[PDB]
Amino acid sequence: SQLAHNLTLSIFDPVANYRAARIICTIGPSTQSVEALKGLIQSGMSVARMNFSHGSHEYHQTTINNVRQAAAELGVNIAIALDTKGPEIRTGQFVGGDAVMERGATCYVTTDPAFADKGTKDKFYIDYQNLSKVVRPGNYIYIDDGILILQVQSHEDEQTLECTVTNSHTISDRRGVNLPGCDVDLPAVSAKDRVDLQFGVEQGVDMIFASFIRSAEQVGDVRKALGPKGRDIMIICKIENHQGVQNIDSIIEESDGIMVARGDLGVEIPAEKVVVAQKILISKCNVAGKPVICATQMLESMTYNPRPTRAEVSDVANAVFNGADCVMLSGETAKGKYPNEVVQYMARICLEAQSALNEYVFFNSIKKLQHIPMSADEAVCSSAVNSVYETKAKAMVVLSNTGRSARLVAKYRPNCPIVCVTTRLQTCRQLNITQGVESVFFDADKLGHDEGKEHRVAAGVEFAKSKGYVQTGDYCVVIHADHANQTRILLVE
Amino acid sequence: SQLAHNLTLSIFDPVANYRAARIICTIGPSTQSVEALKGLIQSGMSVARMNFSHGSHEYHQTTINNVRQAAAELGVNIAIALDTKGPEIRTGQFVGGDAVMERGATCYVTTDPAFADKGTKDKFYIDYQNLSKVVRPGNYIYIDDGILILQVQSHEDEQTLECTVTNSHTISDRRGVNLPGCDVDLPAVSAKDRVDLQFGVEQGVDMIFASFIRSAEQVGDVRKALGPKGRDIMIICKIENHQGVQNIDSIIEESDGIMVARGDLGVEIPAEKVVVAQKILISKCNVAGKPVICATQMLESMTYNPRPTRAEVSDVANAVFNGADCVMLSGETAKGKYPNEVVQYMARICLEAQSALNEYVFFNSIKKLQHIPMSADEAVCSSAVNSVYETKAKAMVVLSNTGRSARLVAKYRPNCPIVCVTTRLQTCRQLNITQGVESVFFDADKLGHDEGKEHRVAAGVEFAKSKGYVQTGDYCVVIHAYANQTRILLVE
Amino acid sequence: SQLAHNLTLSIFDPVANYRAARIICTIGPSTQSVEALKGLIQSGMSVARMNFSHGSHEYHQTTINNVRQAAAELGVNIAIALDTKGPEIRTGQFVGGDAVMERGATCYVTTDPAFADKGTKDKFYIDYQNLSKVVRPGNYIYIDDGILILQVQSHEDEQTLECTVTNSHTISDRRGVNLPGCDVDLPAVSAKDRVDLQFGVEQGVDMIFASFIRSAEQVGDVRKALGPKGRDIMIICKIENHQGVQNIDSIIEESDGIMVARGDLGVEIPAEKVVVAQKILISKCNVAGKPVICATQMLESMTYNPRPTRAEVSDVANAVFNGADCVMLSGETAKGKYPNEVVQYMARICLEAQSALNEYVFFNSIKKLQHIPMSADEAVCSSAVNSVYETKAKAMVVLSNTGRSARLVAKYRPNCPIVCVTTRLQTCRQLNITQGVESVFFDADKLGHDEGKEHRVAAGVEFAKSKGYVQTGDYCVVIHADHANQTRILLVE
Amino acid sequence: SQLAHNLTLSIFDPVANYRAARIICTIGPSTQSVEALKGLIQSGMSVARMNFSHGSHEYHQTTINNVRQAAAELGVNIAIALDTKGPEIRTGQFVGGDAVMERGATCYVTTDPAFADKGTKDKFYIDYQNLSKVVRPGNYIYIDDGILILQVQSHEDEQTLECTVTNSHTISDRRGVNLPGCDVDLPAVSAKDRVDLQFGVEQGVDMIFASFIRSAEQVGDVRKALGPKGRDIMIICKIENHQGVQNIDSIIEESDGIMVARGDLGVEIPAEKVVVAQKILISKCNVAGKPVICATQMLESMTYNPRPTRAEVSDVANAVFNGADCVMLSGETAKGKYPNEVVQYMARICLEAQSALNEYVFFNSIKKLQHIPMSADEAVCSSAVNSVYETKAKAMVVLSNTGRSARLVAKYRPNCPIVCVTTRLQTCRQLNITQGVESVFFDADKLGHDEGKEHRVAAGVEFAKSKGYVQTGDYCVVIHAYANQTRILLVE
Ligand SMILES: [K+]
Ligand SMILES: [K+]
Ligand SMILES: [K+]
Ligand SMILES: [K+]
Ligand SMILES: [K+]
Ligand SMILES: [K+]
Ligand SMILES: [K+]
Ligand SMILES: [K+]
Repeated sequence: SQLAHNLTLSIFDPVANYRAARIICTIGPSTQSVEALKGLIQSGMSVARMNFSHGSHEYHQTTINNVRQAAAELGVNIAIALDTKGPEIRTGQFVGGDAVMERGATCYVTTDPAFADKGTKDKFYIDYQNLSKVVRPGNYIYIDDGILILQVQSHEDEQTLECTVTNSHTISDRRGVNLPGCDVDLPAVSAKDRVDLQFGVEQGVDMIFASFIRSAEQVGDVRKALGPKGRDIMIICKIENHQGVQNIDSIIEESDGIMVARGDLGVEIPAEKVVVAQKILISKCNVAGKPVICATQMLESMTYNPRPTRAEVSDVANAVFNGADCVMLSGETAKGKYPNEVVQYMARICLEAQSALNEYVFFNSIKKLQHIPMSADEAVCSSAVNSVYETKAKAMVVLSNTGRSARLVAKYRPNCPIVCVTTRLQTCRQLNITQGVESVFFDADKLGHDEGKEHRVAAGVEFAKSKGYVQTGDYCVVIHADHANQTRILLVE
Repeated sequence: SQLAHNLTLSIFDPVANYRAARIICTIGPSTQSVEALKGLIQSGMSVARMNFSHGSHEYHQTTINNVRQAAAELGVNIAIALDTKGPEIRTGQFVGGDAVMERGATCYVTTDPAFADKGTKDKFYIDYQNLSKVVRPGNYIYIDDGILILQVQSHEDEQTLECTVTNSHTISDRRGVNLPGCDVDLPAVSAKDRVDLQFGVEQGVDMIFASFIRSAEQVGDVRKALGPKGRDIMIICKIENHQGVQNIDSIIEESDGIMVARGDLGVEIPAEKVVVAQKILISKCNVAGKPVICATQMLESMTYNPRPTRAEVSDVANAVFNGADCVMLSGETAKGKYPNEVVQYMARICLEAQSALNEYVFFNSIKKLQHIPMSADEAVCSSAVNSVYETKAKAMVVLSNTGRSARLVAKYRPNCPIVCVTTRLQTCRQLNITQGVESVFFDADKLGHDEGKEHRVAAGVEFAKSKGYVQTGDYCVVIHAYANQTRILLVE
Repeated sequence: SQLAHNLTLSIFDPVANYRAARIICTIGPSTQSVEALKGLIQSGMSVARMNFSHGSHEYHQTTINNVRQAAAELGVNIAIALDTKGPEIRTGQFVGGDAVMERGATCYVTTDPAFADKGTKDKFYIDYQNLSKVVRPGNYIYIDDGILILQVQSHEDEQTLECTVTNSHTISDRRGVNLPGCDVDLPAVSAKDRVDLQFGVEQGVDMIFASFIRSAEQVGDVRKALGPKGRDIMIICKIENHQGVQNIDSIIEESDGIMVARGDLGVEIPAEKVVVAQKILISKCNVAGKPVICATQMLESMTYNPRPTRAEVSDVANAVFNGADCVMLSGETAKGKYPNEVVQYMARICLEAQSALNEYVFFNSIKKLQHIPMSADEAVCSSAVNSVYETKAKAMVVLSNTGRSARLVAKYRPNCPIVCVTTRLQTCRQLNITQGVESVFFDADKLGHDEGKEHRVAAGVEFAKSKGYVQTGDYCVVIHADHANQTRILLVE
Repeated sequence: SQLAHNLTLSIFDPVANYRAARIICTIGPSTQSVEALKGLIQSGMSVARMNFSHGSHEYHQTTINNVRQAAAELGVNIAIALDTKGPEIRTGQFVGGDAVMERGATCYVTTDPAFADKGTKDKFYIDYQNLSKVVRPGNYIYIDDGILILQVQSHEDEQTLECTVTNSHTISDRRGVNLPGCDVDLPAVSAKDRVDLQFGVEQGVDMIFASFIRSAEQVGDVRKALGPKGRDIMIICKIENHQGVQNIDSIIEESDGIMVARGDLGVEIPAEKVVVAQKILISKCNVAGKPVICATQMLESMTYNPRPTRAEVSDVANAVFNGADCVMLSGETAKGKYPNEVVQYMARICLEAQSALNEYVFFNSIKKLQHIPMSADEAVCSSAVNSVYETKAKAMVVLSNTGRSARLVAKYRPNCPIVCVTTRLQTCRQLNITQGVESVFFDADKLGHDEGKEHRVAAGVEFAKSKGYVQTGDYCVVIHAYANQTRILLVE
């Protein structure tokens, strides 16, 4: 019903007064300094992502410190996300450093570890010990970004596969491999992940972007690797292959949210199907009320060019129409030449998409899916958003200590900002991956526990006033739903 | 309610047994031969587009001839579209054939025809005589694809504008200019267009893609130039700038359909805003029941590379999700290295997208916008589509001689194939720009007037059976639509 | 959604141009002559009911002949209904002709046939041989219209019940008894019913109003008693006690329609619950697409008074709002003093109720109950009525030989007349108990089988024109659905 | 969607645990004593109606006193309604105390006051001075309950009408007349009404039933007569003729509620049309959120017989189905032989009807009629009722001091009891004419101002528990409604 809303739109009308989508930026050499991080924050960054595929603990500690210093100097709360290297399948070494794979040739891939430093075009090592059990004759094995496609012909022996080379390509040492028709059964967390997750907990990161999640039991393995001290850290599962996509329901249920990793998906799945897998995964997350991030190949050509291509811009806008909470930048900010400009243009595109998005379709689709009787929390949050639309209120205020009720209200997609007043700074940071929400910290130690809620309500309404969301005479819908509840339709003074 | 439908999808399920979206291909050096046109047709081309920006009438005649021969040998009907050159604003010549424009510098643009062969970085000619009346201080004037941006400071005299150069560039001879802040008031059709359009009428083209349409009155000018022998030829308006967007409602009402020229709109409008105008223009056409084409910058990187980028793939898929009837290839087929593969890949993307699209949302959205009381045609066609969803029928058969009622059924977006049985070959060709329809030609000379309609009905049901759309025991909804009639047929 | 339609109404606006509800009249001494029957027909009678509780075969043959003669002289098709006496429970005789039952007294009720002509206040016979098996201690036994209420205390023996007399009342010979908390298991058809049903078949009656229907198997017993020659006669089941009401779904499924006998129901059930049983039974019949008649105590005081009471008039109007196809008159026309006036006032009240009834609520409630996928017939009839509302058509034409598709269209309640063109006179008569339908007979023997349907369509449209329903420029929705189908939206010429 | 709800009902299921509809009883000789008033209260009376057509102020004073004592001894709050005499048209006296009017005969009706004590079948007085201006040839003039119908032929002179007698009747002294074709322009309130209304204010009545209301302006006259000390007293307009019906919308907007006087409307309007006006007037009030009473000819035959007729029972049930807040007894309780049994039986019929009524239809019908944007009160109350249906809550508790928000919640028709907690006894009494609400008095002197609201909330939840409406683990929706607040309470 976007369709009827399209007919009423004008591209010459003003954009909204708030941007709902959130921007995650990956930190690297273009962006790690305190000053650069301040430029990012002012450009629209809400979340700093550390890519633990590269870089030492000392290197990531510097990001951690610089982010916190940059956010304190600007007076804001910025989330810190640890993105794990994850389990990997790699080839071994080749003799002469290199190996020249010709089309039509026969080669032998083995998991015999004797071969890790003496592969040749004839026979080389792949380091995934279960390779033979997981693959069958006819299956494909991809190497080097999926560029070299070997096809499996037979089991030469219990550790070695006879392969055909289907296309020509020179491959150097230790390329990554994929297995598109194959259920890969590597552990959820490598030995390096286990050390790296323990470091995130010690340093108080807000969320883990957990690589290569294939099943619900693996989300529980990440959680157990975080330990009892990491219990409040959110686990965002990165969906990267057909197994993640097949098992998406049970993964969603166990996770705190989802990353749609379109570039990794596209190694094993046709790009046009990844487009559809994106729609599916975003809508399931919207229904679960959990944050979903659209990641990889976002404004990629703006890594070295001052503008993106028109198709890239349409890609970011459509992520927002699909329902994404968050859009993520990778090399565009980590190693690019226009980090501030790419964040600002991404914010711009998101704002323009939002101005055309009919939010009421989301609200009404999600509400129609609810079973009667609803539980109290789902009834209160849905009816508070419905009151926004019925009175044309201009803001909501949600008192939420853990963020749970702020996410439940954002799930129902009011067409106005949501201000979450919370007593925890970690909730302010974790809400940066939920669309349409801004957080206000209420220091209850100094200010009092505020049992009757009046002070936290007034702080929320003041914040909305100071941002111009509301003025004297507008309506503001207030809600509390503590996991006791209460809704109010407040006439702003 | 696309959202509820996304939840139940699996990308591992089979795709639909038909592709609804239609593919238009521009013919040029890579594709004009008879054998290359057969390749395009087999790859998924429904429409051959002739770009009259280039090529003589003899050249285009060879395209027309060769298309007809290719389609005849494959036993299919292919539409031929004549895409007009249109009005252009161009600069004149520079001295030395070049002009090095520099940031901060001052220059003078004049409409004094004295300067057409003798401009310089200092002062040159722009051939649009109304330049000064239409522009104002502050306005920008883009030249060379919008690369060179000049800002207008003042009227040096009644024909000359003093401009700042806002950024550097060299510009060679005769570049095209745009006026993003400006209501350009050039003629609808130029003398060359009138000449081309009459030639289109003589050669029997099925539709005009009319460039640079800015207002409703201008559609009438194209219709005039086509003359009384061109009255059955479709006019599709190309929307290429802000005036076209602003006046969209009155243009749609006069035209037979719309082309969204993303790349031309993008000269004066930010790219994120053109994404949104595309949504709007396509939805307005879906509601009007008129074809809409998404054109330019489709799978462009596939002109020279064997695969497009992932972002280009999503752009194609999202045109189909926005509601586009057609997607159009330009240089990918006119001059590219992989014309067959690009069309096959476009068809594959369209079919993947369609298999996710909830057609019921479009049907229900459009039905709710109908004014009660409805006129009989609207009532019959919308209720015939409603009957598809109520009975889970597996095809529709629509008897339509002019294709009018076939477009009317298609507008309501049934979730099954529509087979249109028509006695006019021109109708078979013109319905190639309507999504979701396949035409079956019923030869009324060779077979009779069939005024009981039975033979024509059997021919449509026989076509749907041969495609595997229906078998024994399926329902097929049959319609003829001022007399009309709907039957829900149990298939034998 | 009657509620929103009420707000728009004016009682000073004109009534509709057609009356949808149908009137059934019972024939007796006030009405049996040919001339009186003509007055009834002109007053609004569509169905002549013969009450076979009284009167000989010769007497009912006279009604049959006079009705047919009266309808032929007026050029119309009038249905003839045979209403069966049905099984009855009666007391025997008392000594001295009479017996004086006092409150507080003990009496004995026996099924010993020795006592049929020698009852006394002390002990008398009830002729239902299963009385003892069906009743238990605490149960009530009603006698004389329910006026004398005995309560069962114990089984004196296997054929005799010791009773308390709960209220005083003199009772004469052979009163009817009821058993309100009791499942009565008398046969569906008495020996007299069996002779009487055979007579209806020989004389070609159109429908049977089958008395005291308690279960689905009893509808099949009526059907079997009609025999193979009575297979096209409709069976309308009279619901008269709690068993009929409990088993109403399976009875509806087996019957051709329902009579709500409010006076008989009210002997054993509280009047306020009968009001609700009426709503229930009419709506189940509306959903089944089968005619339902609201019968007994309709304008009863107009039997001897020239006007009815205000509550009586509100009762007839509310039967029409509840959804009744038909309203029935009993003594008001059989033995009353104002037979023409009561029919005319009943037609008047029905017309006024209809003018306020929102038909679109019926259509939309019934359509929302349909399961997808619908069968073709249900899809065609529902979509033809929907087209009436979408185009504001002013009539429908349905070609129906058996009446089945005309009833299926009437079920969906268009807000315009329905003209059924049929090749059978018995269909014209049977459609007189379906609301909103008028029939036109098409004599296919003389006029041709009309394979392409054009002649039957034009006869239907001419009929609508001659009644003023449509004129040049209006829309008329035509439908055929033969148990092949076709719908057309015709511009009237 | 009452239809879908009928399909799932069984008359053998238990009835609801509360009765929503309210019963008003007219007090007279059968019922004025303290013990008889206790009987009515225990039988189901919520409102004592005083008919000021008869009885002196001393008489009515004894009704007021006795009602208060009866209610005090039973621990309940009962509303007291003052039903005004109103304007009347009457004939004058006849000679011999009688006048034998005969079919076809001619007679003269005059407003000449000379004839008030000396009329005859030939010429008599009608005391409405505007008779001649308001009537025209053809119009009918009813006299004696509409029994004697005269037709107006001509103006004999400016004060005298020549009439045909259209049917026979004798008519004794001082009968009342009606004018069905006629816009009667008598005063809103007579001098006697002004006197009665001031006495109502001094004695603290809760509401006025204002007779013969014909226009909005006339409601203001009643409000004037009540004066500034009577500003909190409800004015319920009695709609008794065609002008009242015609002007219904403007009367509702000025009044606090409506009484549908079926028997008075039936003097000039056919009975089948009064059935329909009743539907209309009740629906308009339900939408306005104002109480509506169905009055006259309710269970009339039960004045002298121990049971009513079946048609009377259905009339009572259908008033509740039409949406009536109240049903009203007149002579059945004022002078009848079975005042307790008639009220018990009315309550039983109302409870049977309610257990079949789909309350969701009313809620949804009224919600769909709301203009967006809604004002905050409307939004809170409709969403609080929505939350009842979404969570299957088993009671509502509404804190309301003036009863305004309690009437606003009741308007939306939740399918559970509403408990209103109020600090005003007058509010407890006035809510007796609103369906579905029970009031709990919170004594703010004896217990404090409770500005945290907690004690009042507990008192309402405690009341709902004591009635068996909620138990541990049920939900209760709590509302206060310009500050407001809704909580969905899990019951402890
Ligand atoms: K990583
Ligand atoms: K928006
Ligand atoms: K062109
Ligand atoms: K689809
Ligand atoms: K009978
Ligand atoms: K009506
Ligand atoms: K009175
Ligand atoms: K109920």
